[PDB]
Amino acid sequence: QVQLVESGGGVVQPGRSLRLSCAASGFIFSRYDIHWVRQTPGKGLEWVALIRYDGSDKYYADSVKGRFTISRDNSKNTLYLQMNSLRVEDTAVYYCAKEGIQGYSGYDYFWTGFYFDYWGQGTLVTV
Amino acid sequence: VVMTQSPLSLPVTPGEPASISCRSSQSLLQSNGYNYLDWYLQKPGQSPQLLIYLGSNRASGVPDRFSGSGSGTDFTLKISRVEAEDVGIYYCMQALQTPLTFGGGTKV
Amino acid sequence: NLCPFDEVFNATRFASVYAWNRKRISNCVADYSVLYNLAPFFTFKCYGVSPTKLNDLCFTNVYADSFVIRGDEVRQIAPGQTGNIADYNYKLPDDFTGCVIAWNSNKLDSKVSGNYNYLYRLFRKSNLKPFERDISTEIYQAGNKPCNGVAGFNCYFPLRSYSFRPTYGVGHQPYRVVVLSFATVCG
Ligand SMILES: *[C@@H]1O[C@H](CO)[C@@H](O[C@@H]2O[C@H](CO)[C@@H](O)[C@H](O)[C@H]2NC(C)=O)[C@H](O)[C@H]1NC(C)=O
Repeated sequence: QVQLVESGGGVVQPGRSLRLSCAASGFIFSRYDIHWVRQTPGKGLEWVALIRYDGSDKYYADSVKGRFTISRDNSKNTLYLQMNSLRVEDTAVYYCAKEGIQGYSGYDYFWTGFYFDYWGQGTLVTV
Repeated sequence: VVMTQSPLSLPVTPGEPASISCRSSQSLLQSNGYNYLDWYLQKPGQSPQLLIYLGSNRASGVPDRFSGSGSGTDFTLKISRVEAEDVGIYYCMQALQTPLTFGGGTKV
Repeated sequence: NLCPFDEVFNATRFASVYAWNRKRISNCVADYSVLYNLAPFFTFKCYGVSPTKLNDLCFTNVYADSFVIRGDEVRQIAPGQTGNIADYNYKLPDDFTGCVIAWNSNKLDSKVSGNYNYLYRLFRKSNLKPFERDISTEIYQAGNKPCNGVAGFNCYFPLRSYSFRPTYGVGHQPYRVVVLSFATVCG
């Protein structure tokens, strides 16, 4: 019943931005992460960015590291990602992917790694 | 880190088993004895679904024929029984640290 | 008042999985900062409330239901997990609000002939409601009725043991977890 449904993407224009939102439910969407991964056709999936379950701290891919902005939205179980200043080679469907370890705030010896148990459906965005 | 799979295309007639391998730039096996590559499949026209995680133990809801072997750098997915349901490109995320250099991608 | 954790962490005898002793602690002043020192590599996975933030915060009651399980199952006792311990032995409610301390304990948990004082229920007809404890030793007809109060083709005896020895891998190395599950107590 874990559900990640997303909308907002579409045809856009190079140079401007867009707002991607991946609404979640079925699970307690305040406990554990959501990642973003994109695959442009003719290329394997490229990881985009994550967020730790309350917006504790963020990382972004080395290919972006700042022109991309992700922001959680608790209290209504929705996620928001805001792109800025798209390039030519960014037309790619964006998957919001839930990762199946229910996030902890400490420091474990056994990590179990990032793994995106349940996914979304993608939003084709084209520059 | 960069992941390179093999073979990016293993058209496997049904039944006999097919193996898919990935390479790592660094030894993913961390001092706790866990490997971290993740195999993600996706049938054509569908979202990717988790197939293995942490290299060895698969996600609940995945048949037994998707066994995956582990190493220090050379990991492998074994598809014992290939049929129609198994078609789709695979991937090997390295799950050790940001960024997750999501692997190249094979075919079926 | 100096809340007693000297028992649940430093007690000599070590509880097994199914008989996890939920030692309720209360009406006293605790200090969670004391704990971050032992396990050179602890686990402190605080589901629910930030480890450092916890010290100047508190709730009604605390339950440090310590026991011992295999190292590779340290990852297993986390809320929302679906493993062997999770389904049949010990589970955490999805809205868990505690800290899961877990450390390697090679010594005093490893005889050269093996310490087999630990068992784990590998079989059960149905999964556990959050925080259920079951000492029931009765014989598991994983397979047919007949009468089952002893059998041996396969009925099965739902409470195996483990094997703990220094030469084992770290995953096989036994670990003692201390799961804390949470206004008379805070420091
Ligand atoms: C369990 O016992 C050990 C043995 O003393 C405790 O480790 C000491 O903890 C005190 C503070 O509680 C420190 O001042 C000492 O430096 C520690 N010992 C060493 C060798 O560094 C441990 O704290 C005890 N744990 C509990 C929960 O009581």
